[PDB]
Amino acid sequence: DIQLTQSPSSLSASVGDRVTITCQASQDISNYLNWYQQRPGKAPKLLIYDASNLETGVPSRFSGSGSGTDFTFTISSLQPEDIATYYCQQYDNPPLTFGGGTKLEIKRTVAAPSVFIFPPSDEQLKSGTASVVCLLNNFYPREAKVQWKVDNALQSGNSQESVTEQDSKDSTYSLSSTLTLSKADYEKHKVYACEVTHQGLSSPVTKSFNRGE
Amino acid sequence: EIVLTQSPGSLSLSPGERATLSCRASQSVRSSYLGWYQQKPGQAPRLLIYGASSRATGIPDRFSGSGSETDFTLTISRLEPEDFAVYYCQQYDSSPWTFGQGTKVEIRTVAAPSVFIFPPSDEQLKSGTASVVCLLNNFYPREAKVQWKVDNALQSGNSQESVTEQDSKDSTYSLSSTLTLSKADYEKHKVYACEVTHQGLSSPVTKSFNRGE
Amino acid sequence: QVQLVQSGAEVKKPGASVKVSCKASGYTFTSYYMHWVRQAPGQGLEWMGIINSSGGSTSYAQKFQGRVTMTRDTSTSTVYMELSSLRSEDTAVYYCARPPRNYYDRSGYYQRAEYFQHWGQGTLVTVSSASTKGPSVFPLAPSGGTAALGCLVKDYFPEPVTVSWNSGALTSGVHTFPAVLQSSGLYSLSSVVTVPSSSLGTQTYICNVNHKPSNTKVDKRVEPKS
Amino acid sequence: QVQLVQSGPEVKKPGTSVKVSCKASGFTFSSSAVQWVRQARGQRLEWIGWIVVGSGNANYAPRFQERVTITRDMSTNTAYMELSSLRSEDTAVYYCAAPNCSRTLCYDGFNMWGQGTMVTVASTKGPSVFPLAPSGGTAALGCLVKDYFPEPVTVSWNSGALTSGVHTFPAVLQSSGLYSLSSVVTVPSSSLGTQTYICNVNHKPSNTKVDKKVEPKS
Amino acid sequence: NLCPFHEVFNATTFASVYAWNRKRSNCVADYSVIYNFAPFFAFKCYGVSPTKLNDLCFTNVYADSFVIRGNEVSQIAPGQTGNIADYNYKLPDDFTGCVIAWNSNKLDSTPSGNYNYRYRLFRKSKLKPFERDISTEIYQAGNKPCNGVAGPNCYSPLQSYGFRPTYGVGHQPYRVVVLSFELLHAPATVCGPKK
Repeated sequence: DIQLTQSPSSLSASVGDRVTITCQASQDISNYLNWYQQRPGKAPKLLIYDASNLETGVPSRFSGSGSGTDFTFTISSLQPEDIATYYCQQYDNPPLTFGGGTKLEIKRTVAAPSVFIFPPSDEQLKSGTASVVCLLNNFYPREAKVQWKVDNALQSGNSQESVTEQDSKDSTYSLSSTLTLSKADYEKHKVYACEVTHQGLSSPVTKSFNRGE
Repeated sequence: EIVLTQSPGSLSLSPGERATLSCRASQSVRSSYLGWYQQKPGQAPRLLIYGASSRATGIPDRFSGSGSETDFTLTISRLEPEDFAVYYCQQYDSSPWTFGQGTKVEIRTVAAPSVFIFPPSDEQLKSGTASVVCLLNNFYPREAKVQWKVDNALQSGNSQESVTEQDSKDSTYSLSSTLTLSKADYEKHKVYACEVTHQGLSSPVTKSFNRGE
Repeated sequence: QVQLVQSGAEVKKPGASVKVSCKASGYTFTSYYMHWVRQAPGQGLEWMGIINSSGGSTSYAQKFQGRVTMTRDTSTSTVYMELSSLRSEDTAVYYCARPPRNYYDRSGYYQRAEYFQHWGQGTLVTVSSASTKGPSVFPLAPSGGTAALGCLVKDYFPEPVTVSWNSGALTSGVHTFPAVLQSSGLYSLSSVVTVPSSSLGTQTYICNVNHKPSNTKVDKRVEPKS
Repeated sequence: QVQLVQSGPEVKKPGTSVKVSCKASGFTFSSSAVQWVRQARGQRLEWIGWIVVGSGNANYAPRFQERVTITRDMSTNTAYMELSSLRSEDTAVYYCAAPNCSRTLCYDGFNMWGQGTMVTVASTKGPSVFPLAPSGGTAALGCLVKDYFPEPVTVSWNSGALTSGVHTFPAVLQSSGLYSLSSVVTVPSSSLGTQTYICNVNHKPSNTKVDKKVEPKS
Repeated sequence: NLCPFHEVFNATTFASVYAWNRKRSNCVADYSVIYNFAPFFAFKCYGVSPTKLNDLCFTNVYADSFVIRGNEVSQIAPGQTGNIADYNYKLPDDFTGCVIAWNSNKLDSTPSGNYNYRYRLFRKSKLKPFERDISTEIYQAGNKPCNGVAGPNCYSPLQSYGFRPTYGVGHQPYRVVVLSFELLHAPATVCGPKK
């Protein structure tokens, strides 16, 4: 089989920069090489076919080049919607093979997160489990720290985080921290807070609530 | 050019009763290419109705439009606190697409201002200029007087005033009076006061401080 | 208008078999080849095989020869892919892809054009012995500014669940977080949306959650707590 | 989340040519068309001109037909407006609007709008941010943003976590030709020694980003 | 008494893509006369092997000639989307025939711009296979009656290319001839030189 080595593994560039991805075939594959773009949760979308031909509707900032074993995919001016993983695929000989993929990330200005806090619902409190949520909306960069406090006591090991992919428009991230307690332990305390530290914040931002108030 | 006559130039009305706004065309306009926009102070305009009588998506039922050939009317059934902004009519009929002059709408009960005074910071005193601030917070109506006193000597020609627009929640105003002095003249005196007169005050409210006390 | 619609996500035990469909519409069905490409969670793309939509002749990759069978039905314009002897390495999203028609050049040589111009939405096949559980949807209530509300979709298996707002009418400022795998082996995610605080007393906010492996459809009304 | 995001504010000496751009996202660009208008601070809106991105046909107002050039780049989904021979009264906030157009049908009204970009027609100076310190009632604190040309400065509190009770006064133009404003907030007096209050001031023309901490004086 | 291929390829002026010309028998399909015009690219004959064309017989042969731009040549193929494929010339998905395209910046370009070649830009529906549209009704951005007024939210459905010699190959004019081999239940009229 023909092996396609795609480089780099991942890269971060600013909006308007020139982006270059390479794909090397183990053997000569002439120009039978295609470039697909896959957005998070979506199917791969054909951007380039036969090394250098643009698919209908593909912006002119996308281009391809190469013949033989080395191929190049180029975005002349990176745009916020270009966030995705890119793949190279050969069909010179079966079985058809794909490249390892190149995840494209965007570097933008610092954006502080908007922090919200959500107590557990009564419908869930009926079930004996309480799930408190802390939301960090639209921030950049990706790194941030969330600290749960129950009656000012720091928590650990009872929470899980989930981060969204870079938003295809403002190039920001969004994080959700779920703290899970038993109904007895939830009813045994009063103040519940999440403290957020991020590069865009000069001081940690704490969003809190009192149970039953 | 199609001249858009806007009447009235100003409209002072209490919230709750019916509101009628007229847009007059210099010549007949096909009642379809026409839109109404609300510009909130310091904000981008937002479409309310198109086609004179068709309500756009996201606008409550309280807003309605009457369309004709030359006359166009916008009626608000129930005035809301956040519905106090400037209203412009536009025709897409014949180029140029002129805009109406815009009918500003305002009103509430007499509210007395809360007066605060701020001495110049040390960091500013390092620069050679001193700025004393007098804040009049949350008041109505808009007319009021601030008078500066430096060692009981009334000041004139060295103070500037700034006023925020009508607040979207309580329909009140806020004013800031800045007194600018040299560092030498600021250090040459001791007492600094601002005296406020307003309809809600039976006596002038004076807020003062002593330099270095 | 070329549409490729695949069947819902499934969960099968290791060693069983699964059959994924792909109904084609908006074009002459029998005029194009249909390829299948699978993608493991967080991994790359893997080409599986090709089927001729007219005659039904197939060609599979070597590592799948004997485990995969591709069939076609022209009366319904549907391509089927069946994989038997399932292992944990087969848990993946499977896509049906359509490239254009192959051609001939002047010297009379058959020229293939295998660049996938159309794709199906994919079908998640989860190879697991664990049972299927439907989730529970709890409201995340908001408390001139900006408010945030949402829905917590907790305790389900397998992935995925799909969350929309107001039957897809509300897409602005919506963030549906990836599912977390709790210690109980069940998945839990949250779908939030930021709205104007002035719209809380007028606009109705309903989250629509769909977990197809368990046939669960829930429309939860999210209201401020009173 | 269909939207129309444009560039930040530019400030350029008289006589030069200014380029404004609006990038659309979330919808089919080629189907719609973009109108360009302007509004001076305290005055009505004025219509510069509209262009069809799909056709490329541009129509300008009779007043500014010679000095404006409205173009479009369809590859990046962007509409450009260039103003030549910038005159001092041309300082205003410029807006770009477009209806929410899908591939099949178009919305009958200018649904979407740009954020509004200010244009000033002197040299650029960064401001100085001075604290306005507070002295179970209600206390008031704030920040004085002084001596900057030109507008606008954007002031948030605690990076946006504090919005209720905040008044950002319109900027005043001093005798020196530089602008100055104040952004104040009223808080409960019981939180002055518990809650930290930081004003975040941004003056993009001078690339000035300041976070000033406001404490009671000691 | 012969297949006049030159009349399609050696023609002085091709038609616009929105009004593409069709010509269609009783003859010997001697395709060599087409090489007086040099080989180009992507004969991309679908369902037909051209080296067998010289020993095959067909009921009729339809030559559809027009001119587009470079970066749209890929749309003249079965199952393609885009401006030309949707609103000007549509090939069926079961197309059994050939597409011969070649650059003609030497022929269809002038220094001032060849605005005679036109293409449809707006249409409410996508074209059916082999369907021609020569409408001139002004489309309206919305649902309104322009009444012929071409201006605000009211667009001329046709736009001119304006070919100039200084354009890039993606924007240079390309002459296209689509050959459709019609096999009906009827006596064959066009045979190869080898029958």
